[PDB]
Amino acid sequence: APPLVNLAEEKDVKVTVGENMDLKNADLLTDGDKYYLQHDATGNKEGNNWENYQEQGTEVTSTAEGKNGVWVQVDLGASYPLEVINLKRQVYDGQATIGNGNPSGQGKRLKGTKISYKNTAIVIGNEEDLSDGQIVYYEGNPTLPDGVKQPENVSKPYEEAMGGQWFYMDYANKNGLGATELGTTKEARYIRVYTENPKGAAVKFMELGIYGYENEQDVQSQDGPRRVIDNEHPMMIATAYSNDVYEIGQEEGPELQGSNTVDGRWNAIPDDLKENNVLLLHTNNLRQFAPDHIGQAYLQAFHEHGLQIAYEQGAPIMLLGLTAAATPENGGTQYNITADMDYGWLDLMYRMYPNMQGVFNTANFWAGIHPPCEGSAKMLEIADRFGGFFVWSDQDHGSTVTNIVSNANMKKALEKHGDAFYLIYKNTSSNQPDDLKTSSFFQGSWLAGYTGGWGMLSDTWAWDKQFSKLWQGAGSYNNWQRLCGEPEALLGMQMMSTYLGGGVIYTFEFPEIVYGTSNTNSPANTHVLTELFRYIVNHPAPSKKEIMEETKAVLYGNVSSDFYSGLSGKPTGFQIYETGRYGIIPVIPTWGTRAEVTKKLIQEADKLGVTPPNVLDVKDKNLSGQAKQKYFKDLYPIEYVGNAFADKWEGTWYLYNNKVNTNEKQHAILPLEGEEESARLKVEMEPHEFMIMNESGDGTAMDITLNNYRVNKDEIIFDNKFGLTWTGDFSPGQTTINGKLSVYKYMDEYNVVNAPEGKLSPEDNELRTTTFELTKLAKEPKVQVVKGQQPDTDGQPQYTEPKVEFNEETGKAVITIQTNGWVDLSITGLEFVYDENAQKIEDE
Ligand SMILES: CC(=O)N[C@@H]1[C@@H](O)[C@H](O[C@@H]2O[C@H](CO)[C@H](O)[C@H](O[C@H]3O[C@H](CO)[C@H](O)[C@H](O)[C@H]3NC(C)=O)[C@H]2O[C@@H]2O[C@@H](C)[C@@H](O)[C@@H](O)[C@@H]2O)[C@@H](CO)O[C@H]1O
Ligand SMILES: CC(=O)N[C@@H]1[C@@H](O)[C@H](O[C@@H]2O[C@H](CO)[C@H](O)[C@H](O[C@H]3O[C@H](CO)[C@H](O)[C@H](O)[C@H]3NC(C)=O)[C@H]2O[C@@H]2O[C@@H](C)[C@@H](O)[C@@H](O)[C@@H]2O)[C@@H](CO)O[C@H]1O
Ligand SMILES: [Ca+2]
Ligand SMILES: [Mg+2]
Repeated sequence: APPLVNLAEEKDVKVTVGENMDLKNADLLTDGDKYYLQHDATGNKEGNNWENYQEQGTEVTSTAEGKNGVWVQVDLGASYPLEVINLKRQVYDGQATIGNGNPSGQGKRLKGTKISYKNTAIVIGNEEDLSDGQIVYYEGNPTLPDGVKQPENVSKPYEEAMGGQWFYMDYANKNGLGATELGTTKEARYIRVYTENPKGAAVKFMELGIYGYENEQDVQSQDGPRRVIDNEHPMMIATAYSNDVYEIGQEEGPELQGSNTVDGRWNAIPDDLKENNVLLLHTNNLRQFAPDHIGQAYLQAFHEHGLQIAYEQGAPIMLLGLTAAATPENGGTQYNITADMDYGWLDLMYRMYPNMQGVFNTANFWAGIHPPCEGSAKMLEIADRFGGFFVWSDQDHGSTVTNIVSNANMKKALEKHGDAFYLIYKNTSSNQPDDLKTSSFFQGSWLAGYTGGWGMLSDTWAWDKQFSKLWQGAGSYNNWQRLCGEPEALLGMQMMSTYLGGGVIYTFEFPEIVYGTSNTNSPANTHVLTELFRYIVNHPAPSKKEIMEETKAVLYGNVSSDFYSGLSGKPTGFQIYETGRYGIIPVIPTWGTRAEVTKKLIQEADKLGVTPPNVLDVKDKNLSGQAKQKYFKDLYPIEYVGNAFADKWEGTWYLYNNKVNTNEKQHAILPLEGEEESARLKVEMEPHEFMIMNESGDGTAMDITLNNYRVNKDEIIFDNKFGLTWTGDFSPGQTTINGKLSVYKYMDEYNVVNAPEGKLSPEDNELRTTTFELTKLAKEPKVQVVKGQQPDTDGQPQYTEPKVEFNEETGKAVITIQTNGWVDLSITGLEFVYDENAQKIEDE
């Protein structure tokens, strides 16, 4: 029970009207129903047809000749601090037709004649006759109570809307229509609404919501940001997709994909990671294509129910604000019930639910550009007003940011609210090599100060575009099979590369694979995401200052996808690098001209007390095919030798094998700390492995964490040994397509961490070799397993004990270990001696 309530619903209200007015169905004014849906139990269809919009409400009819104006008054029974009023009257003159929307033949929109009421006013006070009345809203010339002055500024009529109209307690803020700071209240017992129907003596009041507090003590206040998102406070987002089943009034919380629940997903998060996690409520295909009355009812009911369950658990929430250009803005689609968003309702969710933090936008521009920018500009302002945030997820082929800023309203909203705005990549279209350019754009936007930060959405749909079985191409498998195919450790490699670039947001799909089903944690979540995210929570990423200090070159403009080849790495579609030598290579998109972006970057650098990096156009002669390698190699000295990825950040080495689906060993030769500069570690790894190494500093010891967790899908998914149905079709009496049910069944029965009787432990028992060669040493060093991933219930080990071989002649120690999972090693008793033959750390 949060402190802001609908007092009109909560209290035993009394409804009255004036002299020469008749009142019918007073109870409907405060019943919490704006839509009067009748077929919730059958998906809001009568047979195969969406239910018609039937407007019910409190009818007030003037019986005075020559005076069609009426009023209705609610007595809350006592005085309460009021913050928001929601007024809805009959929207349509006659009936709405369920008409064609966008796309044609699929999307439904109401069409008909909307009413523009006139002589509307809202007056509140503590006297039953409102002799002490305070004007909340005033349009036209309705006669106010004796003692109440006319306002100097009077409003003009508006068109009645599906969600009603929203009023606040500051008459100076757009004549009462302007959203106030949290906790802006006026005390009142009595709320009177004047209205004249342009046609006739009767007004139908569908709903009057009166939001306020039990007492002054409960009144809320804006107390800085709801969340900090930065290197010291990173954020993991998990998508909570509706399973597309919901009935207004249901007692149980909204069902999510894969038998998950909002509270169940929250309680699955390890306690020490909960403060760095959020849940994203996603309407998915819930009431997809529905006309306005059904779409808005379900968008609100689904999100409110989720928010309430999250509030009880202390779980912070983001809502999906916009996908597939499904916005109420002119030209929007109805691909999602986000098409029925009421900005006044979104404002109310921030006031009502202190755990409401953010809005998410993804995958719009395929379906339209300007309408989703118009919507995003409004929702970014709302989020920032309440100290919340806005996350935009997309891959940038070159036009994504340019499109965002091509919209005048979105450009202006970013100028004012940019610190609450975050861009994260989205590698779904892994076959288009824009992964590395997107990271550059999003890092550059943050670095120059256009945005609050950047991060990642790694999507296992990326596997589907290229690969199936381990080491193999996509072949002719069903896409739902290929979705299950991605190596778990590869998600950690992506998380490590985003971390090293000062990324602060981490998200993964498909959620039922990467996070889990049935309110359990998946193998990916248990053995990779929670393990590395804990590291990232406890070891801050580079700050903006730390990235700016280490950045020698910032690029401007539409960088070529393949620019990264010969520098940081060939774009794979999987958001990983061949080397950390050059970092991400920030590229500022066309937020402004090159000169404008340069002034912005210099001001940002100056605020941080750092030398501004040089800004080069992507077309600069230094950045040509033939010149870029010498140019970058001269700016950034080599830190290690080899074809594996390595980067040294804050005295720690970060490595991985960078082969996505080719079985090749790679190595990194690292110059080691301590008095003996000739000291070397050669690490050699097979694919799907990342490593964190932290030297004692004096040359005697090092700690190494490696993680190469990988489940084998070849037999259970691709050979389909359990005969799952992998198709995009529905079976009779199912609301979910067979391929998706097959993903859930795989995660529920065949791929279970700590598998109970009758379920299968993960196929993760085939081990792979890591070797460490240390030169040149006086004697054999000591290696031990400080801690290692333990068996599943099948009792099979995830690692073997490390073996050490020391050649006393060459002074080379070789440490060998076999793993599938994580191990923490400690190497001690190192005595390095001068090695005239040590690998030189220099370019070829
Ligand atoms: C032109 C183009 O291709 N546009 C891109 C879309 O195709 C992307 O949509 C996703 O496509 C997936 C296949 O690659 C898949 O169909 C997915 O829907 C299915 O999976 C999601 C989870 O990822 C949900 O479980 C859905 O319910 C499920 N569909 C069904 C019918 O069961 C698509 O993604 C969803 O739809 C888009 C529009 C967004 O709302 C996403 O957040 C959804 O998850 C799209 C996503 O990256 O990118 C476009 O550019
Ligand atoms: C008595 C007898 O012959 N024992 C058998 C073992 O030798 C088998 O182990 C595999 O042997 C292969 C050579 O004959 C090979 O070394 C293989 O490891 C290599 O391939 C795996 C494939 O994933 C990994 O890539 C390893 O990293 C790679 N090794 C190197 C040095 O690059 C061996 O399999 C591994 O080692 C065994 C002991 C187990 O730990 C497996 O989980 C590992 O994959 C063994 C399996 O075929 O069968 C015995 O009967
Ligand atoms: Ca195992
Ligand atoms: Mg009602």
